[PDB]
Amino acid sequence: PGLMAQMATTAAGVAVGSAVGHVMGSALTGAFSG
Amino acid sequence: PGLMAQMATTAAGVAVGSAVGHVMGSALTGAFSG
Amino acid sequence: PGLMAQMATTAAGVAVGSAVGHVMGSALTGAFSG
Amino acid sequence: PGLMAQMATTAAGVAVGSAVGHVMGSALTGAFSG
Amino acid sequence: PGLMAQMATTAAGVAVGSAVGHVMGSALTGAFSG
Amino acid sequence: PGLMAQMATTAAGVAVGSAVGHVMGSALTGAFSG
Repeated sequence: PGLMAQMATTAAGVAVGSAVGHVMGSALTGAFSG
Repeated sequence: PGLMAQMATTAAGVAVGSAVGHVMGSALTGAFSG
Repeated sequence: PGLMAQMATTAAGVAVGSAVGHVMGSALTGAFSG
Repeated sequence: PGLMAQMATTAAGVAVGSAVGHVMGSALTGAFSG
Repeated sequence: PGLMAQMATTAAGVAVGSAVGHVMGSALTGAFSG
Repeated sequence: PGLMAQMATTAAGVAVGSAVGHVMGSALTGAFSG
């Protein structure tokens, strides 16, 4: 395989190119648990 | 295979190119659990 | 295969190019569970 | 005023949660010209 | 004013949570010209 | 004013949480010209 990817992404309180007065973010990730 | 991808994406409180007074975000991810 | 993708996407409280007074978002994802 | 926003947004070739073979996009913006 | 925002946003060839074979994007912005 | 923002944002060939085979992007910005 040219590219194999198993990705677990978590995003909270993300501002991209924005005019935001206040940002709050809480993120939790549990991945690849045996 | 040229590209194999197993992706689990979680987004909360995301502002993109926006004028937001206040942003709140809470995100949780559980992936690839055995 | 040129591109194989198994994607689980969750979005909550997303503002794109918007004028929003207040944004609330809660997202949870469970994927690829054995 | 609580929130005053003058926004000029341009989007071309945008794929959101989609399975697209090929995407082409050309965008131009002229804003707030004196 | 609590929040004053003059925003000029340009997006081309944007893929969000998508399985895309190929993405092409060309974006140009002219803003706040005197 | 609590927050004054004059923003000129340009995005091309942006992939967010996506499985993309190939991404091409060309972006140009001209802002705040006298």
